[PDB]
Amino acid sequence: RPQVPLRPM
Amino acid sequence: MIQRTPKIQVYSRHPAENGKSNFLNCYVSGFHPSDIEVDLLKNGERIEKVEHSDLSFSKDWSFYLLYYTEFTPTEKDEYACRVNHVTLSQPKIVKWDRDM
Amino acid sequence: MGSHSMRYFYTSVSRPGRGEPRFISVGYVDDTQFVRFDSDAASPREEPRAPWIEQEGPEYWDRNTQIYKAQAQTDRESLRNLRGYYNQSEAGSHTLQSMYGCDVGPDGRLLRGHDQYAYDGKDYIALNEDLRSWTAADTAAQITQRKWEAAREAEQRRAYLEGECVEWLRRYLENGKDKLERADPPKTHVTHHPISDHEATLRCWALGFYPAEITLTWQRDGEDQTQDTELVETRPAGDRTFQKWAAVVVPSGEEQRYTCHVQHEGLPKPLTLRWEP
Repeated sequence: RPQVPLRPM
Repeated sequence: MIQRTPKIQVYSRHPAENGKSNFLNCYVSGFHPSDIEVDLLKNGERIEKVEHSDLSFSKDWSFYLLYYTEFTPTEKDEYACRVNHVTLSQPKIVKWDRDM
Repeated sequence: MGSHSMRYFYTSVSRPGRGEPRFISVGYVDDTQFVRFDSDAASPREEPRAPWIEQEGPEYWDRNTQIYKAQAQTDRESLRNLRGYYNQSEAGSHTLQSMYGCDVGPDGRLLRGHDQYAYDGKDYIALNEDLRSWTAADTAAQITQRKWEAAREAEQRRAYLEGECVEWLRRYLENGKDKLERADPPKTHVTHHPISDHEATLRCWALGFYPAEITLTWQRDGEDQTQDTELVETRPAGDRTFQKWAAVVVPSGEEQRYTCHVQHEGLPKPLTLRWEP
């Protein structure tokens, strides 16, 4: 299962 | 370069045997950016039922892809892969050698 | 070494003036691709690429689809912020790549976590192995580092790599166990390839093996022939196995002083094989 997206760059 | 030119191998899935079902494979690897043009040719003409794998990349960040199609070799049917990418002057062409 | 890995590989590519960046994901256990996602599909959803992930039900697929749809939007913001940091024009196509995952040992526990990024094919920023700090490639990636340190985002990454990644991989190994925990040894042979009464190529083949890691080498009475070997890089058969060969031009008449040597995790004992006339 992929990781929940974090803050953008 | 921050654009690497694709390496190209053409090969069959199984050791060829004329008049026997196989898959013709064109493996392109080591390229950046990800836009690329691959055709498989028979006697110089474009094969239409061609599939490729999902786009992936190596630890050096360079992309790779396998293009493939069902086929049935014959004693001198001439198969090849034609590849265009922004790092090339013109399309690159690799003949299928059944011994490689 | 009873050891395993899970990795997700993301590529986002912008295409200014032509609608939003394209987002593509693939997922691997060891060398087996098992999931994909493509934002350009007519209905973008995560899809099975191996038969053993199908046993997860529709809720699993929905959840991951939501993840990917959200990641796509996040990578678009990123692309926008990157173009700014490098002072690039609005018209060019750019690439943001992500790779992350875990390595675990036979005990199932975490050996190493990974989470890092590339802009336009070059290292940008990576989570260090302590999972608590970052390495930034240049002053633009320090701008990102400052944001992610202010937010303590490495804590959230750590939680995923130590806590989630590890348990999902175990789950997948348990679903896929006869295909993921089994090595397929190379079927092998040596072909004779005479160029004249001048020369002769002994090409050595290893076909149909899994995983991809292998060693093929030649000898001359014992001595490694590194200089005088042509080796193809290892390549997919397209059935989830791999191939490689190694060739060597040998003076015509001296062929049977030469021995190909195959090492791969699928064989109890290394192979020392020869040409069969």
